[PDB]
Amino acid sequence: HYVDWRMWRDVKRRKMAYEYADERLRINSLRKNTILPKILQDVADEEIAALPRDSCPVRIRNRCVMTSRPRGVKRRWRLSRIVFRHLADHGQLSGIQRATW
Amino acid sequence: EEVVIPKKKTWDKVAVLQALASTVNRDTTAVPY
Amino acid sequence: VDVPKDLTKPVVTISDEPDILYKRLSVLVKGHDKAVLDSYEYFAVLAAKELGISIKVHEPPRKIERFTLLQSVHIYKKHRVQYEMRTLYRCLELEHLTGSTADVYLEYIQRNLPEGVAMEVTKTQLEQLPEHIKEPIW
Amino acid sequence: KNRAARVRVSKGDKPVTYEEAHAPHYIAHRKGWLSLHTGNLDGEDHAAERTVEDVFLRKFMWGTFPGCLADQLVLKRRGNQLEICAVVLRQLSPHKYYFLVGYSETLLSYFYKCPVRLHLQTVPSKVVYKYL
Amino acid sequence: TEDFIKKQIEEFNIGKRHLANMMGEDPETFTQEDIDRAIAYLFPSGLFEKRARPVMKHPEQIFPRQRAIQWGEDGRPFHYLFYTGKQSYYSLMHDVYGMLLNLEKHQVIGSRWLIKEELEEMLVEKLSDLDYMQFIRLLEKLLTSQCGAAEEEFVQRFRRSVTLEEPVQYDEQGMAFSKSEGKRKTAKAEAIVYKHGSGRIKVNGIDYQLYFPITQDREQLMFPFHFVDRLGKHDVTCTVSGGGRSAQAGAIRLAMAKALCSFVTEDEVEWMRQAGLLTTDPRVRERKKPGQEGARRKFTWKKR
Amino acid sequence: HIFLEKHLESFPKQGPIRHFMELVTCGLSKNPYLSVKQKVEHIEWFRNYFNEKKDILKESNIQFN
Amino acid sequence: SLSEYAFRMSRLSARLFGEVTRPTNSKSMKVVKLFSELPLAKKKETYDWYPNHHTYAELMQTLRFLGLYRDEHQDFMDEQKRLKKLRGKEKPKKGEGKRA
Amino acid sequence: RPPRRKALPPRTEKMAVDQDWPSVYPVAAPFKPSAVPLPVRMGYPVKKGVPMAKEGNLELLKIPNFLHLTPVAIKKHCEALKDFCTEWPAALDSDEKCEKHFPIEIDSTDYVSSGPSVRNPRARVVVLRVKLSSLNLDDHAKKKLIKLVGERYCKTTDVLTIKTDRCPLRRQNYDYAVYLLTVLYHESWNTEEWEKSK
Amino acid sequence: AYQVHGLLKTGDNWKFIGPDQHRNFYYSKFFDLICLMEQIDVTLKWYEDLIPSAYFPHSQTMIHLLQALDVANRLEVIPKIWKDSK
Repeated sequence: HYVDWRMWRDVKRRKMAYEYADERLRINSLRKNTILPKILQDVADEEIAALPRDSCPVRIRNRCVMTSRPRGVKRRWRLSRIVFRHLADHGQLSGIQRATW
Repeated sequence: EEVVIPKKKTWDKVAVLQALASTVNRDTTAVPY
Repeated sequence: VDVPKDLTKPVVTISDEPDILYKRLSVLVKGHDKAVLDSYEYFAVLAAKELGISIKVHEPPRKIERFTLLQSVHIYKKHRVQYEMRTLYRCLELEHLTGSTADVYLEYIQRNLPEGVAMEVTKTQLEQLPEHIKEPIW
Repeated sequence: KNRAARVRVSKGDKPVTYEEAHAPHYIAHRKGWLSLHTGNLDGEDHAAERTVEDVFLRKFMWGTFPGCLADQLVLKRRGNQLEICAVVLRQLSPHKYYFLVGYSETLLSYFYKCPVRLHLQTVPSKVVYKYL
Repeated sequence: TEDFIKKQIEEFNIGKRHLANMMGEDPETFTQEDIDRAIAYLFPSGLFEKRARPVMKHPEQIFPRQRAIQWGEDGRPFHYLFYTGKQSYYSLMHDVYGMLLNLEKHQVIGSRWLIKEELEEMLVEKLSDLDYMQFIRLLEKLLTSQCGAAEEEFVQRFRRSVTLEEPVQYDEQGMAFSKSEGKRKTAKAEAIVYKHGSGRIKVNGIDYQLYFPITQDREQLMFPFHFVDRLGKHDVTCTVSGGGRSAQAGAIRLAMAKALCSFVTEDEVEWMRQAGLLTTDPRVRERKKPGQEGARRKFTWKKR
Repeated sequence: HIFLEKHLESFPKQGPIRHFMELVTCGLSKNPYLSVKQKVEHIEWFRNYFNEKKDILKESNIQFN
Repeated sequence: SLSEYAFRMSRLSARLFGEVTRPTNSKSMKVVKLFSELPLAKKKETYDWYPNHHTYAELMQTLRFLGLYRDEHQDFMDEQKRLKKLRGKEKPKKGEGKRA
Repeated sequence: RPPRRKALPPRTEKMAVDQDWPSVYPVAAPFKPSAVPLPVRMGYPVKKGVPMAKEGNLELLKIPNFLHLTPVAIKKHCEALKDFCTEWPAALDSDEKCEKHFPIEIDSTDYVSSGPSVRNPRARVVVLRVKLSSLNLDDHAKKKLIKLVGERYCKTTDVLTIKTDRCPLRRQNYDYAVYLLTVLYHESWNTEEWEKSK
Repeated sequence: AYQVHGLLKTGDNWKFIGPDQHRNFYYSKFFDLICLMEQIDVTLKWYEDLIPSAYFPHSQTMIHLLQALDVANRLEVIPKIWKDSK
């Protein structure tokens, strides 16, 4: 029941990334170093490449949590600029006021 | 010159609330809470 | 005439463990409202005075975080709306109070903390040297 | 022309409450916030979760009291408590009001895992601050 | 209506008694200031508009002084100039004219004229700009004439005070000195000028010639003492913080001038004020506005 | 939480693998967000992976247990 | 660079403070800085970025069916759907696209 | 036609001028116009108007009122809670005596926030502070300890500050701080052979 | 009855007053006895203290209170009582 299919894709990507994060961290730690032999590092590169594509954290997009807008999202509130303005201008966000100085 | 350390008073997690509630009587003008 | 004839009281048990000594409690309350912070300061100061606790008050400088958003839903980049979130502070320093008194006062002032006001209490716990440090094991 | 949260004058007869009358630039000047929680303060956290909770609470309360609400809610948060203060018209019989209060309190408490209280203040009619 | 006002007065009295009970004070001696303080404590509000904060004043102040209908049950208006629609203003004009006639029969510094809004509040009646100008002209003609004490009191009802705007200490060794403070942009300085000295200035514990390499800053430091011909006759210890070199020099200059005002004569103090050595400079950096390059520069209007 | 060297007993006493696991244990000790069970699980996974890869490691003349 | 006394004192301090007792370059120090914090995916803000829209929508729909929540928007949608179905706009069965 | 319910007059009318206010408001509760016997008005008044009355006044409902914390109520609460307090040692009159008798100061923070979750990572930080003068050290041990600690020692204040934040719980960080102080002291009093290369 | 009520008020004995029906019956009988056998001033004090905080009176209890007021000849309260009845 998400806002759009893009939000559904983002949710699936986040879930898969959470599932595979421990293994990705372990393999990356095996890779991002110079102590270990090169052959083992190449094997680790192949193994992390063999992981599902959607498990990569870089594919996660910080869409708005109410309109799926992929840009203008304030990370502190996870809302698009339009929705954040709509809520703040109605006084429904604590402590947020028009800035005049 | 010697310093003494007082004993630690201990109480239940609701002791402060009960102590405060002991100071309020029933509001005559008010219907039950 | 309907006053209770007898009063029930909570149980305060004097344990055998020595109480913790606090040099300073730095209750820093943050809020969006100066009047609310002033009322809370008055309440806390009155409570401390009536509980026999030394207390000092000061006001750290406020922090006004500001940010900017595009106004129109489409284009019109030159037009923006600027919002801010003022954070006003009030630091209460309570000196030389035991652990029991500190716990009671903190519970009293925290249960009555107004909505929209956060609290960060810093406790300075006086301690004695462990036995391993009083004299060298060597 | 600015259009955000403003009630544009049409004929001089449409009634508006105190909150509807005031424009966004009057927030913290002539009208307080409708939700008070420590999320948006300096250094504090979980602002997004509190905002989502507030939006859902407003929608749920508006849809649970159909036409009963006479004004916006006030969502106060003290510790893990959650007080929803509402102004309601005197339309329904008090039996329905009490049923809805118990229902909403229990359901929201079980849904947000926090003790939710609901305080209702009844008014004979929607309070009119001015006419537009 | 009047009965409504009476009911509001009774409600206010009861509420005043209840508030005195709530704050644990004597109801008989609970002044309006105590009421305001109690309301502010019990109902805190950070709203900037003071008129928007909670208020429990007397009904004489909360309700507009336009009062209820200006006629009794019989319908006869109370004031004889009611049908003028401006009975307060025209009654005031009639009284002023009578005063002028009596003056004919018989025969500036710390005050200004109240603005039209103030007069409207005084008479709770809407007035026009030309009406206000006519009344001001009549008042000024009254003042210019040989007004007596009663006329002076009458004018003082409309006079508004103009907003026109030093200690000497001894150290542990009996050196008489004066201490002052000054601000300029973001720099803040605190200066100490001793009554007797041989022209030695220590800025942040450092000599000025080594702390202010620029000749302009040293000239700014020289300006106050040179204006009063007291160069080389006073010792100064000053500490400045924030801002740049010129802002610090200006802050120290202002602080030194204010401190030295404690030693020079009153005429010399007035001369220093007229020279601009005592006025805190309000010129501070202007904020950059959104959609613009700077404080005032707009973005380059695109070529068409 | 901190002294996790006792969990490295199933690793070579000296060698590049020991150095890498020393780095890993230092990182885990610096980590306040993981329970002791998860910190042990990371080291156990590393041990199992190195055991499965003992062929390549021994080809590189780096003994693993 | 420092004298062996200072170098060994620093090494002893690192030993006491739970640092790396053996020399290591920054590239390998990336491993320590990786395990010192939670992975980006594991962070609370990442895996729980969105609210559970399934839970919210299903709960509100169930409440509306139970009659304890008046979804005005859904009532408007249903009224428009009924009017359109009277007009003749209805979804066809699956596998039955008009274009062939 | 079914009868229409008539709202009762507010109970503020039945209140007494010399009643006990804390009975009316024992705990923090929203501003109830039917329960506050004060003619308070809030709201920016319209032109030639008055501030809005309390009945239906959402602005007063927004305010976190302190009607449950009147001075009488505060005094009664403190009188009740006096039984829970323990007297501070009168001997420790000043911070000088506190440092003389208690040379280790432990700093910790508790954060209070609005929400269903009370967890806050910043509460796990522990800061141990101790004056080296208050410790029992010689010249060599002090010199070695200073080099060992590095930036943690401020010679101006002669205070060693050990900050522990790597363990999930505050108690674990406190234990780690105590252990770090112990090992630093013991290594300071321990002399190595290679120290001769100074 | 005063001794019984004092026993009820002592400590947490009030929690043993029972369900709503039992509490209403207890307070009704208590107030009827108070109206019957007490001075009208203390009777009115008890009326203020209990109703409506303790319970909601029944028409018979109001009639008994009216009879007590008539015995005391304090008819000036009679209008207020009617408002209370409303």
